Amino acid sequence: AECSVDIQGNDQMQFNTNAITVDKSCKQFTVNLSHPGNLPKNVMGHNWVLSTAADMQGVVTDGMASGLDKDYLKPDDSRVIAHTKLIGSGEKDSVTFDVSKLKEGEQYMFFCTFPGHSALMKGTLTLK
Ligand SMILES: [Cu+2]
Ligand SMILES: [Cu+2]
Repeated sequence: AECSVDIQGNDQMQFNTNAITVDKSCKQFTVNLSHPGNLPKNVMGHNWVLSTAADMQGVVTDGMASGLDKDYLKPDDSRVIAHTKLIGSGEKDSVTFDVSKLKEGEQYMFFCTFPGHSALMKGTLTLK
């Protein structure tokens, strides 16, 4: 029972991971994000943000409007279950969250909120 995952975000707006499965036995779950690209976060910044598939659009829409200084997230957005900070080339970050915030059945989606990235930088997350 692996309660963690390592993910990368490159210069071609791609996550090296497309689907995450969170085992029910896990009390917590950790995501380790890295950036193997060459570009800084102001132009190729990446974060790993988690929400229900149904809230993704709103989170992305509102986050992109909040600007860089706010890490492309609406301050105190209740639709955000968990998230890493926005990173650039050479940087990294990790996030751990309570698995009790997830439920069976329901589809979750991880994505980057940097302007336009969510088109390709997204994946699925499920509690199974
Ligand atoms: Cu990004
Ligand atoms: Cu439980």
